[PDB]
Amino acid sequence: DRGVQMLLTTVGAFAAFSLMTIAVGTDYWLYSRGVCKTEEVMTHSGLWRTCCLEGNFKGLCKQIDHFPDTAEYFLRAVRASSIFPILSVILLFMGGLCIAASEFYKTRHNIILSAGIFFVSAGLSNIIGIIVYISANAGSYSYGWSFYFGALSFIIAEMVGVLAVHMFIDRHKQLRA
Amino acid sequence: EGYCVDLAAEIAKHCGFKYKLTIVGDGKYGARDADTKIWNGMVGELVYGKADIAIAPLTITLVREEVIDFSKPFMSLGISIMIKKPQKSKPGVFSFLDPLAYEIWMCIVFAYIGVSVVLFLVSRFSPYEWNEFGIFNSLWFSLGAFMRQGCDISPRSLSGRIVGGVWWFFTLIIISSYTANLAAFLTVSAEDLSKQTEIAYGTLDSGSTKEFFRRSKIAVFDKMWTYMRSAEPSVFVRTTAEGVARVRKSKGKYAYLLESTMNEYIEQRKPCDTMKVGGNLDSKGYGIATPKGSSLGTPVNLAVLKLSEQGVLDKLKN
Amino acid sequence: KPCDTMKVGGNLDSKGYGIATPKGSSLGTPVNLAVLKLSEQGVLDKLKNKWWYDKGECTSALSLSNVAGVFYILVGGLGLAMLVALIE
Amino acid sequence: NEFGIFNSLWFSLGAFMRQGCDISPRSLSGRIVGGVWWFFTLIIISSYT
Amino acid sequence: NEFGIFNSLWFSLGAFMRQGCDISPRSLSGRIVGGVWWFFTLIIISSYTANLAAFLTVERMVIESAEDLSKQTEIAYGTLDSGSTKEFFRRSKIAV
Repeated sequence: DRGVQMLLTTVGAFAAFSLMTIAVGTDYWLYSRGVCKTEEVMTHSGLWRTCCLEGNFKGLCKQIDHFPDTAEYFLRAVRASSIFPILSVILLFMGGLCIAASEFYKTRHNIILSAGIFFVSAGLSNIIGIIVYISANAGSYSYGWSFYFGALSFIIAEMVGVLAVHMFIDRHKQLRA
Repeated sequence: EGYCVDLAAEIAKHCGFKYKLTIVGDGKYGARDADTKIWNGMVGELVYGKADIAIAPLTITLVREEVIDFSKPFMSLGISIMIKKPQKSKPGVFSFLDPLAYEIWMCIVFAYIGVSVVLFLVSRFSPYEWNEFGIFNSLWFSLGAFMRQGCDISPRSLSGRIVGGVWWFFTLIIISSYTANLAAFLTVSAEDLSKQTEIAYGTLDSGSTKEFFRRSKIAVFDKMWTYMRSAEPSVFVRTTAEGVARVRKSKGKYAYLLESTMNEYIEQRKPCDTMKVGGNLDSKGYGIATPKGSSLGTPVNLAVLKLSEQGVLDKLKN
Repeated sequence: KPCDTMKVGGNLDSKGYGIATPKGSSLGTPVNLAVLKLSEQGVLDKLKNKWWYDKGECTSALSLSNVAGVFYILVGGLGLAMLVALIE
Repeated sequence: NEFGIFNSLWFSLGAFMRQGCDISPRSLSGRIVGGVWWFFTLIIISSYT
Repeated sequence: NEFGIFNSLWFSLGAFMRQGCDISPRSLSGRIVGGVWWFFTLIIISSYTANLAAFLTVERMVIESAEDLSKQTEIAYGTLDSGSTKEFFRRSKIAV
C-alpha cells in the first residue's frame, strides 16, 4: 500500500534519529559503582560524563577520564571520541534528508536507494559503537536506558532501511511496466 | 583436657609452681557493671581474691588492664561473624546460556539482524538483478547458518557470498567457543549485615565483644549496637554454645558475633553446618591474667614468649 | 607502584610492633594506656587506611572482549559487501 | 516434496544428527518449529560432546 | 550449477566452515579432491575446538610454602642483617 509506506518510513527515520541522539546526549549508559568528582558510590555514567548519585554530594559530576601496546591506545582513542555513535547519528540525519527530498526532485527514484543505504550503514555503525563501548568498559555493573535507546535505534533504523529498499524496488517495478 | 589446660601445664612447668583447675559457677569470662562497679566471672574472682591466675581464653582490653595485669597474647584473634552456611546451588533453568556472557548473546542477536538485512539489500536492490533472498528468506538463511544447520538456498552473487562467508566464520568461532567453555565448567560483609534488618545478629552477654560494640563510634557498629539494644527478643546469649545452636536452628536467619578462633574450631567440627563470613572487625589477643602484685606476672610473660619462640603454641593450635 | 613484586603463601610466624621504653621509664605506664585508647577509638585504623589504602596504586563465562575481534571482522565484511554491490 | 508425516520425521532426525537437510520448512509456522528444533539440537549435541 | 572457479571457491570455503553445500562434485576426480578436503577440514576444525578447550580449562586451574622454598636451592632468599627476622631464623627449631 504505497503512500502509507512513505509515512511509516518517514516516521521511523525521525524516531531513530531522535532515539540515537538522545542516547548519545544522555549519560545513563552504565550504573557502575565508583568515584564521583575528585568513598565509592553508584553512578549513572554515560558516553562523556561519569555522573554521581546516592552520595554525600550526589548530582555533582565530571568528564570521564578516557586515558590512564598500540592496540589498547587505538581502542581507547576510538572509545574516547565516540566516532561510531556520532557517525551513526550523522548517517541517520542524512538518510532522513534524502527521504524528505524524495518528494521534491521526484522521478529520480535513485535517491530513496541512497536513503536505504544510509539507514543500513547507520545501523552497522551503531553496532560497532556498542562493541567498542562494552569492550573498553572492561578495562557488579548494569546498563541504563540510554544503552537500550541506542539499541532500539539500531533496530528501527534497520527496519526503515528495509522499507526504503522495498520502495525503491517497487518504483523500478512500476517504471518497467 | 584442652588447650588452656596444656598451656597452664607448661606455664607451671617453666615457673615451677603448682595449679588447681577450677571452673566458675557463673560460667562467664567477666565484665563490669558501670553502675555497681562490680566485677563478674573470672575478673571478679581474681580481683576479689577467690583465685590467683587465669589460664583461659580471656580477651585483653583497656578496662581489665586497669585492674589486673595481663601477659603478652598467646594467640591472636578478632571479632567475626558466624552464619548458617547456605546450601549448594542447582544449575538453573536457562543455565544453558552460561558459557557465554550476556553481552555476547545480545550482540549475537544484533549481528543476526544486521547480516540478514545486508544480505537482503545486496541480493535484491539493483533493478538489473530483477536471487530468492527476500527479507524473510534472508533471515531464515542466517538463523540456519548460526545453528550450523541446513541451508536450502545459498547466495549466488559475489556480494551475497561475501556476507555469507563472514557469517560462516563468525558462527564457527562462536559455536566452537560455546562448546569448549561448556567443557571448562563441566570439568573444574558487616555492612551487608547492618543493611539487612531481616537477619538477626547478637553477641555473648558479658564479653569484650559486647563492650567493643557498646564503646564503638563507627557507623556500622553504632547501627548494630542500636539494633541489638532494641532488637526484641534479646539477641544476646549467655554462652557460646547457645549462639551456635541458635544459628544452627534458625534456617539461616540468625548471625552470631564472636572471636575468630571459635568459628575456625566449629566449622572444622561436624555437623559442619555453619560458616565464618567476611573479615575481623577488631584485632586483639587472648592474654593470661594475674591480680595486681602477683609474683607470677613477671615469669608468665617470659614463659609465653619462650613457648612462642619454641613453636609449642603452634603445635597446640594444630 | 611500580607494583613489580608479589607475596607468596601465608605468615610463617605471628608477632606485633610494640612501642618500647627503658627499664623503669615514666613513659611506659602512660604509653600502654595511650595505645589502648587509640585502638578503641579507631585512630590506628584511620592512620593505617591513610598510609596503606590511600596510597593504592595497586571457570567463568567468555566476554565480548575475548571474541570482539570476530565481531569487527563481521561488520567490516558487511561494509565491503555493500560497496562491491553498489560499484557493480 | 512438502512435509508429510514421513518426510517430517526425516527432517527432524536429520537435524538432530546435524547431518544437513534435503528440504526445509517454507511457511512461518514451519520455520518456527524448525528453529526451535535447531536450537534444541545445538544445545544437546554440544552438551554430549 | 557446475564448478567454475567462483563456484569452486564457494564450495571449498563452505566445506571448511562445515556449512553445507548447494552443489557437490559428481566425477571421480572431483570427488577425490572433495573427500580429501573434507578430511582435512574435519581434523583441523576438531583440533581447533579441542585446543581451545584445553586453553580455557588449563587457565581455570592456577609451589607456595616455606618447605617448597627450602627444597628449591636455585632460588636465593635472604633477610635484613640485624632484625627480629634473622634472630627468629637463628633461634628456630623447625626443619624448614
